[PDB]
Amino acid sequence: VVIDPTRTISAGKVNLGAFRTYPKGYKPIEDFGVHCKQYYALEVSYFKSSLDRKLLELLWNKYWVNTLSSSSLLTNADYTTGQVFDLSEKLEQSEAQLGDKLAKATRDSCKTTIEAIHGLMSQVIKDKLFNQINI
Amino acid sequence: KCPELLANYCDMLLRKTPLSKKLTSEEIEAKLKEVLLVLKYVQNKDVFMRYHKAHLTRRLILDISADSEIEENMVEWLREVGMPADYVNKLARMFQDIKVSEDLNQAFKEMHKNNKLALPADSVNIKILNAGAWSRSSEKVFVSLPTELEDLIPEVEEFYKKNHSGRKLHWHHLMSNGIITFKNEVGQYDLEVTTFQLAVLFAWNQRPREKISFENLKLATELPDAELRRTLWSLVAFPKLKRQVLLYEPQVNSPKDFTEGTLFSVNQEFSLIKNAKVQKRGKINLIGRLQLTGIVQLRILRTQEAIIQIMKMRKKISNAQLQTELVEILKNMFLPQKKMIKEQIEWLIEHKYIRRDESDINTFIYM
Repeated sequence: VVIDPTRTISAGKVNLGAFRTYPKGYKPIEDFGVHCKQYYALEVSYFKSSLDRKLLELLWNKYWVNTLSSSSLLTNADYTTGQVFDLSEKLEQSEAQLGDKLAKATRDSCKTTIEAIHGLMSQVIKDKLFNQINI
Repeated sequence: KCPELLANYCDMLLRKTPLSKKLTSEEIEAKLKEVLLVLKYVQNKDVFMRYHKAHLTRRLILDISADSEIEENMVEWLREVGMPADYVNKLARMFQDIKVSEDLNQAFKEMHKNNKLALPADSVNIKILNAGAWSRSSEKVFVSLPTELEDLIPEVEEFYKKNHSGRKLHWHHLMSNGIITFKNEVGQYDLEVTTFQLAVLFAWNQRPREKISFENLKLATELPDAELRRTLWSLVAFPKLKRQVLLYEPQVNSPKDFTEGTLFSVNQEFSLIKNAKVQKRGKINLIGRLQLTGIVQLRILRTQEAIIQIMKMRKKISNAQLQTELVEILKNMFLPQKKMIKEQIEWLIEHKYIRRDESDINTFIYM
């Protein structure tokens, strides 16, 4: 596991990187370095218990102002555009394969659409709560 | 190792530095090449380089070189044998300055030939060399030059200002030489002396031989105290001399030190005779071989991991970028030099911690 403290602090997102390596002999992008063939990368995921989830939600509950004033989908526009671009590449790869990856593309598209509709729902709820009082 | 002694052998071959009159033919130059091979095999080349530079400066500033083509080819031979580039660049600059000085002296002699100065225009020679390569010290010492030379320095300064305005000439009295004429009774013999020796000899010239004390001589010559004593050592302890020109010492002692208030006086009837028989037209050279002009291992360990840190930060970098970042990081510590950084550079590349790019000679790659 390799992390970057300075970039994590400056940017605001963590730099967790989990790596396994290909053993010697098996031979079959400048950011990764010069030994990109010897070592590769892995995906990262997280979990938390039911008690941990309840405690984290109740602790984060003292963030109501930011909760109902964040107005997401206006801050993560670059992330969503990158996600859509990767969706297009994955869709092209799946179409080439058909000539499975289609399930992965469908799951990614579902995730992005769910995030977008969640942002729209929060915006609609805020508009209903604030802008529809006292005429 | 031998080092300096080996350099002495070069002084015996490339030019007639002193007792180097034993020259036979160009084959000796081939022997010099063998000496160069020794310089390749031996270590601690800094002392040898310094001695060679000092010998070259002594030979060129006095015009006593036996041959000129051999001296010019010596730079190329040393470069081929392997030596620091700074020494080669300094030697090339010195040779170019010596070449330009001949034209400058010819122009000065040809232009200023009506004012008549003090001496004839064919007896004064001017040699102006760049101070960034032909010298390292920057200390000025008064010599209280005689009235004869008091009208020649301003003329040279004016000519240099007129021709090459923008540069300041700082005269170096230690490397200057000249010939004076004595009238010591039986034989008038010419004597070759530097500026300080000339001033010391001319101090006791305004009142016949007479006798003067050390304090009076110091107050008259206005020399830099102890250095004046050294000049006296040249005029009282001349090696292989039957009779010194200034044959005095008062309370005997030695010319090294303990002068105290000795009353030195010139010998009017001094027996300064060549071959000890009739000094009718003799000539004596008194300059001789004068040529007047954080521990390391714990400190060198500082910078190598600094270079490796710069490399581990970013894989791709150029030479100039590496130098800039290195000197940016190491300002809090001692100020880096050029030789140390270069030494670390090939120490790193020889350990194969970095890769020299093939397409670009300056681009480096981390491992």
